[PDB]
Amino acid sequence: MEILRYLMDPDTFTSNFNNDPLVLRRRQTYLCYEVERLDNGTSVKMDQHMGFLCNESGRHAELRFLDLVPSLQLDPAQIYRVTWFISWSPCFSWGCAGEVRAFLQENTHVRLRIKAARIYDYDPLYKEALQMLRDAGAQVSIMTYDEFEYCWDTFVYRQGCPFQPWDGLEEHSQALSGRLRAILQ
Ligand SMILES: [Zn+2]
Repeated sequence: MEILRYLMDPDTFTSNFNNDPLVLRRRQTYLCYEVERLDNGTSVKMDQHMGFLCNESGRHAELRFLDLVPSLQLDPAQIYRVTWFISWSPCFSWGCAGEVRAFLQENTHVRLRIKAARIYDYDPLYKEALQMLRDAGAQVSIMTYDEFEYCWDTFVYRQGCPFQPWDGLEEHSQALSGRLRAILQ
């Protein structure tokens, strides 16, 4: 879904990206993506390569992004930074980490930056997933206030309304980042 055509409902964003542990949004993932062409030491933003995806009929959003990479028309002679703002860290047991790993092996012109709102520890191999992504070249981190507000401002039908932080955004982000950094050693 291209933000040029459709922006995300605000409550869809809040419901899915809130990082409070006691709220349980296990059913869905929202993956906001953007692309930049790394040109000789500079980032060239590609405004049309921006959108968001959710799981659809059992197909995880991470696989659906890989599905559309061909339509992005990336030049394999160039270099690109793909950034994911994703509500859940990619999974291992349903294939996302392996598929993303394979994509990065055979698409070396792409560098993946994954910023996750929450760790998907419902997957018993969530740690194996994070390590496989790191070992594949992806830089994985936890979203902070800065990332949440950027996604609000970029991907949401907010109508000039500024980002309204949920309670404890900062505390949960710190704890999640400490967990992630420990996992990735
Ligand atoms: Zn998955």
